[PDB]
Amino acid sequence: LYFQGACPSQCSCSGTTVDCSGKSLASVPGGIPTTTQVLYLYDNQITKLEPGVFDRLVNLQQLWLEINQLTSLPAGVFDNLTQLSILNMHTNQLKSIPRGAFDNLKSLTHIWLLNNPWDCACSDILYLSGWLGQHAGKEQGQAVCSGTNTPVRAVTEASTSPSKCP
Amino acid sequence: ECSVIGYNAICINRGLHQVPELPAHVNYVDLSLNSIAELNETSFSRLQDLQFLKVEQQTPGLVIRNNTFRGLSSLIILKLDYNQFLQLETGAFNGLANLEVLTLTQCNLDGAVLSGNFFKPLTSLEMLVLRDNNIKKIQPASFFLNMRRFHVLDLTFNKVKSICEEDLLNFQGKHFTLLRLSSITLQDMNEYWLGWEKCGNPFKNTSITTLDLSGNGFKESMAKRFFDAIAGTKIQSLILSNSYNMGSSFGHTNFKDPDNFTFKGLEASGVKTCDLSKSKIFALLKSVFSHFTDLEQLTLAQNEINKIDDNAFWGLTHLLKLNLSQNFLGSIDSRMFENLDKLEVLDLSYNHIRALGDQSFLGLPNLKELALDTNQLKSVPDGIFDRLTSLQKIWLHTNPWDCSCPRIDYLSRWLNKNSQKEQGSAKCSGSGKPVRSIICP
Ligand SMILES: *[C@@H]1O[C@H](CO)[C@@H](O)[C@H](O)[C@H]1NC(C)=O
Ligand SMILES: *[C@@H]1O[C@H](CO)[C@@H](O)[C@H](O)[C@H]1NC(C)=O
Repeated sequence: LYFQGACPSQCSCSGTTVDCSGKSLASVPGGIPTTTQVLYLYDNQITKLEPGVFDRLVNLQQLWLEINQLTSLPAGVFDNLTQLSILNMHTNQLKSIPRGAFDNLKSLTHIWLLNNPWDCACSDILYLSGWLGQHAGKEQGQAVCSGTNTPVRAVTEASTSPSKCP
Repeated sequence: ECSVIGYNAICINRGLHQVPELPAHVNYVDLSLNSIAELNETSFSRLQDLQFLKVEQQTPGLVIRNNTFRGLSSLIILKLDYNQFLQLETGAFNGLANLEVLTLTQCNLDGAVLSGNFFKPLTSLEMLVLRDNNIKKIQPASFFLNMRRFHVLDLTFNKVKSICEEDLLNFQGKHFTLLRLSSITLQDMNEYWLGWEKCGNPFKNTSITTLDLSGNGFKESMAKRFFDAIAGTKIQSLILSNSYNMGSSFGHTNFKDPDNFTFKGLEASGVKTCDLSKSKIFALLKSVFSHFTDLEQLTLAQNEINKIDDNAFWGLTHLLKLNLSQNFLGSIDSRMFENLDKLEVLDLSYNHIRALGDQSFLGLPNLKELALDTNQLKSVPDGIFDRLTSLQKIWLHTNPWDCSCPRIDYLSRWLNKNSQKEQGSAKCSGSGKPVRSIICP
């Protein structure tokens, strides 16, 4: 009902892989084993992440969050994922990334950010645009600014304003 | 006698009376269906680390002594269900500061298990399953305020008298991902109860992703008072299936159908999905769903719906999926599905539909999936489907289609040109050939 062995009942588990994809999930399942190295959460209906949801998953090598409805990220949500190399967040509802969100991800090599409505008129975009400028090779596809098609990487501080942040 | 395979030790139904000596490196241990009468500090002296421990359905009266789990710093899930007359000493869960999941289903526990200090050490606890006990009032002690990661509580099948603001005081400020209050009756919360004003809002300053209130009767007058009481609570998915008292049903009943006031308290709740299936709704009244302005999925499957009044779907400007399967619809007309411009999936299967009105699906320009199988349709009007230009899947099988010409000319021709979209193939009654294959002279 909640657990089939140690695997969350809504997910399918094999080895150190936990597959919760395509299960119409509204939130991240509880009880994901701490040995998990690969976590699939794509193609669900997750609208937010609770702070610390990934804090115990120190062994994660891949995190697949694409095809959801995420509208923001909690501060620090990736800080403990130092082995993380793959972080996929395309096709969500993100407008910006919290300052320093990727600071701790020293093993990151592939990140997907395209197909999100990045709000580049608002100065909150500036962490991501600067980060993209310094880590250009990691992005798969091209995150683009909403309503102008201008890649996020090209954002200048002159183009932004704090007053255009709804 | 246990089966050890890698890090898993399976000891189900081995006639064990104590924790046996097993290799010290295992992280999954299942001790269910044995005769262990008492667990103490020596029980898990050698099985340290450990991540997953199951001790379900021992002989009646399992005792868990103080400091039983001290040292099990890797333990994440602890399952102890179906232990009749479970006796917990107050330090039974000492040392489990990292535990995230605890299940204590069907253990004859009462409300003191929440108000006492049993769970005070579980500071990292995230999910607590207390299904099918004797909890009559839900009164979490104040230390639940510091369980910063507590987000799943399941109290299904507890005979809860009522839930009120002061009961749930120590859940305030929390965001539950799942709060399952299914089949708890809430017997005191009827229309005559003097306690309503003192009850306040049980979910004050609390948000819930999935609120499961299935199997509670939910007479119309009760749903109205309850959602008025919890007005403003942010809820993404509302589950009200198996509300056997909600609809007024087919045939003389004493209950009323919901109207435009029943769900008014949820106006600002941001509900995205609502499950009202397996109830006894007979008529969809005007603006009954007009307060679900963010709703994206609505199922009314397996009710007793015979009538849909005008503007029943008023306000559902964002609704994407409507499931009306297994009801008693008699005929479909253009008026019935107004105010659903964005609808993409419509399930009308397993109904009693014998007629489609000329413009039945006019106001659904974005419709992708339409199920009409297992009804009693013999024919359709010419052009009924020509404007569904986004359509991808349609079900028309298991109907007694009258395939006479030229009556069937439109449908037979339309199904052939669009043969890649038909799911299950519609068949002529009598001959049994696919409707898509008939070419009228
Ligand atoms: C267990 O610990 C509690 C802590 O308050 C103590 O009062 C009790 O005497 C101890 N022993 C038993 C058998 O409960
Ligand atoms: C409609 O509800 C029935 C009953 O649960 C289910 O079998 C079916 O898959 C549902 N269809 C859609 C499109 O939601």
